[PDB]
Amino acid sequence: MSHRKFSAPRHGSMAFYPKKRSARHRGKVKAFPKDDASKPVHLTCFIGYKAGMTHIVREADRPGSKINKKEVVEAVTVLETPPMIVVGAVGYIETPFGLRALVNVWAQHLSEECRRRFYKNWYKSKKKAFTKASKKWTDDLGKKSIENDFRKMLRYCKVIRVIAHSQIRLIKQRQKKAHVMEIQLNGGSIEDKVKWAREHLEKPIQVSNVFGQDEMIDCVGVTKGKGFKGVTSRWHTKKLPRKTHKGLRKVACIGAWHPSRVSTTVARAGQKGYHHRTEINKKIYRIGAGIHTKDGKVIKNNASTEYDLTDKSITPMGGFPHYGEVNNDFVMIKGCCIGSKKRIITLRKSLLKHTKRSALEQIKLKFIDTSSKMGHGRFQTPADKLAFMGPLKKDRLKEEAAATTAAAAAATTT
RNA sequence: AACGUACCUUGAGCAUAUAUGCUGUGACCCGAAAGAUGGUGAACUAUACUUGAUCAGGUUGAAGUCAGGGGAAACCCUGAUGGAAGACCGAAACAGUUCUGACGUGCAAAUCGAUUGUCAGAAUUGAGUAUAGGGGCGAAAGACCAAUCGAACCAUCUAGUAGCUGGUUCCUUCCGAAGUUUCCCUCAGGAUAGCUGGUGCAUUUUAAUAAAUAAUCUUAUCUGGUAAAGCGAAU
RNA sequence: GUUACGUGCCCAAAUUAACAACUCAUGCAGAUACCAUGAAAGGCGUUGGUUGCUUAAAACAGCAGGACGGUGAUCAUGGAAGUCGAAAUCCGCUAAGGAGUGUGUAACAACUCACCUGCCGAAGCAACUAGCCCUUAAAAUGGAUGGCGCUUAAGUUGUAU
RNA sequence: GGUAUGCGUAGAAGUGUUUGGCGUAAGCCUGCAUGGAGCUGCCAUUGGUACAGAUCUUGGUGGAUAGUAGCAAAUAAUCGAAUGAGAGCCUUGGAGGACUGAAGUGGAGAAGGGUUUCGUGUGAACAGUGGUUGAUCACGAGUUAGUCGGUCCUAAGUUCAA
RNA sequence: CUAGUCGAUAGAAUAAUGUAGGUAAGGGAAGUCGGCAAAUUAGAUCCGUAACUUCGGGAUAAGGAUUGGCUCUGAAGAUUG
RNA sequence: GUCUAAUUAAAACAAAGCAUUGUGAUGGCCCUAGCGGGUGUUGACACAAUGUGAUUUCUGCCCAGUGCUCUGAAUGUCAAAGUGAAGAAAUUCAAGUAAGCGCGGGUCAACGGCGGGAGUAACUAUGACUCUCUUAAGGUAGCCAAAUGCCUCGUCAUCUAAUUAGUGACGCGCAUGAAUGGAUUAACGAGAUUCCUACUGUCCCUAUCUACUAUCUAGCGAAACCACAGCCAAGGGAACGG
RNA sequence: AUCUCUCAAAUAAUAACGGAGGUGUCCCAAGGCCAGCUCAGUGCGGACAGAAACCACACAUAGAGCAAAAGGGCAAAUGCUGACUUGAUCUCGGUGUUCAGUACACACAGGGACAGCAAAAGCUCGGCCUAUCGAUCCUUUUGGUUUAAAGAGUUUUUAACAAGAGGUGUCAGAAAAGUUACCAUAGGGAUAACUGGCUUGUGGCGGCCAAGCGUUCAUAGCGACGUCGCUUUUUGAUCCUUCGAUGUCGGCUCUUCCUAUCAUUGUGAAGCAAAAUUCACCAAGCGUUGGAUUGUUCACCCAUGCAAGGGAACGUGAGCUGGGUUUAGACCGUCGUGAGACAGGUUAGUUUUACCCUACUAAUGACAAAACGUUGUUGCGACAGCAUUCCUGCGUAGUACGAGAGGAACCCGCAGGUACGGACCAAUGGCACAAUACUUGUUCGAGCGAACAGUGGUAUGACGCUACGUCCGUUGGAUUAUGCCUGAACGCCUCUAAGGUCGUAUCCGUGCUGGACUGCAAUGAUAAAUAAGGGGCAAUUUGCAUUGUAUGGCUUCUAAACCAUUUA
RNA sequence: AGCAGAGUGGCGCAGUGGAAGCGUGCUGGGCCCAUAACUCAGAGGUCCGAGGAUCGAAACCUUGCUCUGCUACCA
RNA sequence: CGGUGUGGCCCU
Repeated sequence: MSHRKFSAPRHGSMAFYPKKRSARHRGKVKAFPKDDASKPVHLTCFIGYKAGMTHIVREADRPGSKINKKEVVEAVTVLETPPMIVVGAVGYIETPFGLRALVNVWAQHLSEECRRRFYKNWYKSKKKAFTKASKKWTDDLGKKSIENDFRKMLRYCKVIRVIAHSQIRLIKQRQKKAHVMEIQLNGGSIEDKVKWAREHLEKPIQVSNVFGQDEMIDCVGVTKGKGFKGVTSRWHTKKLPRKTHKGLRKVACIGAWHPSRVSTTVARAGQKGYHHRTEINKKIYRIGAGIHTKDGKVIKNNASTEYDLTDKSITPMGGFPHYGEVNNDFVMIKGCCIGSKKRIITLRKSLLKHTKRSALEQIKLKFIDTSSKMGHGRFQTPADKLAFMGPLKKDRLKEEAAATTAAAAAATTT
């Protein structure tokens, strides 16, 4: 009569949770797969934006399952991302109190749309950074500054990370400012990274050398937030019965009598969502590269794989809702990328040692549903729309007056 | 000459001032449920009376009457016409049920909002008039009698009593207890001795510039059945 | 100026120009009377003992030889013949071989013990008694020698100054 | 009541005090600053005599808040013009949206109110917000009868000639 | 419509919980003290009506069908015959 | 139809009906400090006082205890005045001696009552029976684990996937019962007690949307309450601290 | 009130609703006192003669009697018997134990008298001593032959003094029946129901020795007869705190901790073949349910489960609920004559305030402080939290194994699934752009609307938001339980005596979420104006002025060593 | 826990210190054509157990055993 | 004019 009498779950796993609105809007990488050699000598992570979910058809190559050699429709998430710019390289050393940051010099030519993370009122600004520090590539520079410090990366340093832009200007968004992110090189024999990084300043980096077909990846970013929701939903605690003046929808018993306190674990009224989140080992499906300028028009293999062969793009008709003009190159990953609309989402490499079968299975995909989401799928492409539907008293049928006036245009000159 | 005496055995009281108590009225202080003598109000409400007044539209067909039809008579038989009953569902009139929902420092010293019952009579009601504080009145609950009802309401005899609780106001110096026996319709209190404090007063070669005492051991002398024993004594 | 509790340190005073031994703890080893704990019963855990034996005619441990017949006389036939269990009952043999020690051996047997001697040659062994540790000994908020802590002690004991 | 040829508008009582001091202590003495008319010391007496308290009486005043609680029922107000020191109102008048629905938030009667009805004029409390108008004040007027009605008659009943 | 009112502190603002008005795919009392808040039913015509009855009921039993708008015919009267 | 107005609307109340009870006027019931009033503008088919409760259907036995009246045959009590005797007298007794209570009946639709013991049937079990005990007379006709049976979560079918319940029937019934009223009851309930039919966010389990609040801002602006007061553990304590 | 025996620790005194009891009487002899004469028993006896009578004789230290309870005394008595008599008398005052050294009462020694027995001396002022009992007011006798009646007689009455008696057993003395669930008050923890608290007969709870059982076999598992021990869930105990109020029983929601462990991980035991199951050590990490009646904890079902364990601040009413219970209505059965109780049954009933301060979820943040600025961006982790879970099938195979029957769902791999956990929305489910189409009622004269019915009702309905859908949820390092490793003091062995190792959902760490609220790291910018200033470079070149430190020139120092795994 | 108590012939009861009391059964005969009824006759008692006191106890006393009554709390 | 019940089952 005084001990629970039906033991049960609790709700809301107290590990994650002092559950506050995060200390960072960026994607804090939190860690990297440690220091491995004969491994991805190149980068550890990448900078991605979120722009919707687009419905992939495929099948797997399982052992004797119940869908084995039988085709399915599993959801995908587009974490679109343009290439980035590397402009500096930070070295590190080791204390018994932590991993102290020692040396980085930035490259001499920052991007103007990445010269904004340092200011805050840029319309008011006189645009005076980097004035002083960038002219350190104009002096003697090596006997005093750079090869001194590069030797300090050579002699002293062990863990080198490099810094990275996010070329936001190639996605038309209402944000219009960069996102500086650290990225760690992960080879061995540190001077090979110094030879790597000193040639990788002021150069672009696209996802091709960073990622490929059928890799695992981790979606470290912010979540969509909510705001101050309640007590009944904010950890999924049940309804008290109907009769409750003082609440159909609150949590009853907060402590016992003794001791004379209130713990932090009790179901409390506390801010919902907008935490930091990451779940790990999300599986890549498709990488593509579809802007322009290869021979002529390029947009192909995005709306298609080799069983539909119809080009248009991974764009919907009228684009992803609240997000959607995928101009750039992009990746295609799995069920629920985290974070709301238009986000900033970081993606570091995986950490487990996969003996699970359902990580390594290489398969193509079969069909990308290129429909809207602002409606429902009744067609596929607006190019295909004139196959079913014929004349339409609109631009389909208004253009016959634009034809007789074009016929009157030759009658105008003659 | 035996014994009782508040008795004289050469006198000591009064007159007041002071201080401490004990006692009698306001009896250190305020305090209670109630008892009394007088007047008081039916202006909600119990309630009869008088005289006024109002309470929509709707379904169910009571006697009585009405020919058609059967049959020997008694007459049985559908059809209507007829609008009666403390009859029904419902509205302003009223009531107040379940939600135990809305405020519970209200809209309020009892109301609002959903819901539910009667609704042509034991009905509903404006005015006039009766009924009175240990009684009026009560289709009966000790309901109601002016926000009070197992006795109101307002001034007194009323600073009514309390073994029962609260507070019982300036400083230092000196001294420093009780919680026990008895008695008592006492067992939460009082008297009673006990302890304490005060007031001096008589005096020691134990009081004034011992050969006399009162308290602890000795010395000596009586005093008890508890340990320890004791069952090869009683019981 | 100096004392009836106590000095590693918060704590004022010794980690004493005072030591002899004590006690190893794997989930509270213990720590200053009342006082805020621990019993019944063990220990090839240790350290002190009392009483028994036995050994230099060399013991223990340790590896060598024998181990039955008179007699299957006999008790026991689910076997008794040495042997589930035996009334009995000696001896012969011999340094040492017993109507017998034997694996829930039903017969004969097989068979090693006891025993004596080889072998090694200074201590060994039986119960007994009682210091600490040791098992005992299980509570709900997480925290108690009073905390920090200690271990040829700051510890449980007798004590010097 | 006796007393000190007692100080007192050339500042007497209390009130403050970072002036100074006496007692073991209660308490005084003292300097300055208010203040404006009366006061204390010795010794005899003495009364309704000193307060932290009484769920103490009365009168200010806190924190919470002096800006939190909450002013959430009755469909719901709106631009433009005034005027005004200043207008979401009310204060109007111009539009024009919706309510009250004739068992009304409409027009006039009873009991009770008692000058509220009306014009004129307005500053502050009054109208749990404002305020130029108000059921507040200021200041003026305002209710006409033979027929409307009290008046007569009597009803239950006041017990009301001796 | 007729009469009269905007009089209930205001411009703003999409948090909980509460305050009242709701719908929610499956099953449908398991829920909880309990079928209580809440849902279906609701008007009228046409049938169709069970046991028990004091033969007045129970009776709206239950159990059902039917029900717009628009275009028409059929019927129920009065005066002068 | 009525009531607890402000927590009890119902199983309390209220009937209609039915059997009683006093009274023929000098009256019965009754207010009355006293004089005169109410019942009563009246008169047993009227008044007064009751217990019940439509009706349908039957009113079980008992007058001991007290309540009660009596056309009540009454030496056993019994008061003053008044009458007798003694006594100088206050006083002492005598003869007396009415109503009451006791005494004699009548009565329960007046309160309230309405037992156990052994034995006993060609199995057992029983008890149709037989004996005895004792009372004012022994619970009768019907009901029932009833709204009322401690033992209780009774014993038995059924409703149920599985039911301390609700129905049925069974009677040793702690303490069932005939107007302190018994047993059936048709019509209605803001009545309780359970299983179907319909059913729906009651729930499995929350999903969301509109109405004004908070909230935030401009005016407005208080109240209870408060030793000063706020970081917990273990130990002490007046024994669950700040 | 009152009496004894102890309780009482050797004077006395004395406790509780401690133990054993007793008393409200009884006796003209059971009194007073002289006289004779000794019983309890038991032996041998004796017509009828035993347990039977009555006589006789011995032993008779009291083993009896003494009115009564129990103690004490008691031997030519204090008993048996006998004689004879009223001292169970009048009187005066003191003294004993009750204690205040009171009163009553009861005993005791006198002085005086009058006697009574005995020859005398003596003995006697009631029972052999510890009980065998009462104060005023009056009523009332007995009384001197007594005074008073207030002017004086006489006579009767009352009145008084003195001894008793009628009487007060709640025993120092009122005359005395009930209940209030309509109840109103002074108060009390001096005194309970509830919550805590020490205690544990009660019960859950283990230990030990083995009488036996277990076919044999005491000890696999068991363990009787008896032996001794912890917990606080109840069950009483007790009265320590709150009576000027601690809102007291259940379920719901909900954090938590707890081992005496149900089942899951790692073993070991067996009468452990296997399957199955039992024992026992370590182990709190997730798990321990959906329902019928009841108001429940338990109880008992039905079912899932390859499987359903106990417990904590009476957890919790400013979170509810109010079904019981513990007010006011109301019926019933008995018990009381009744108003009226019923740890028995029915039904009906207001369940209140938070804005205070910490506590806690989320919200922003300052002067200052500091190996220093105003302000960036990008970093590090001390630090605190810590969550994934267990089943299932198919292989493994009818294989091993087992005589077979049965059966390793063995190790692992594969597929899946449960619960929570973290999230998103493409599709599908929900809710509605109250946008739009059909639409009733009324006004807008008629034709558009959605004009208004506080959202008219209806159907579809995109953004979102959401669950019923979706995608996900992991790896390092020690080391208990344990097996072994080598090895002696203990010549042998031997898992320890020190030593190297195999190992768990446990615990620690990565892994994931907040971060000395404002700790920390490098790193960017560094001003108005460029007339004039501002700000650095400055630790400085340049004086005045101040602090600090070696204070008598030095109570300075110096920042360069003692392995480079590890040892009395 | 006081207390109302009771326990007697096979069974039922009556019995207040001098007795073993009544009735029904049970037992025998007569009566009967045979069984019942009828008639005569006989038989039937640690008086619940252990004690108390005494001239004697079923009764008087308390004490235990059996058994109702009868309401009360809560090692 | 007083009372008076009962007779195990089957035998040309």
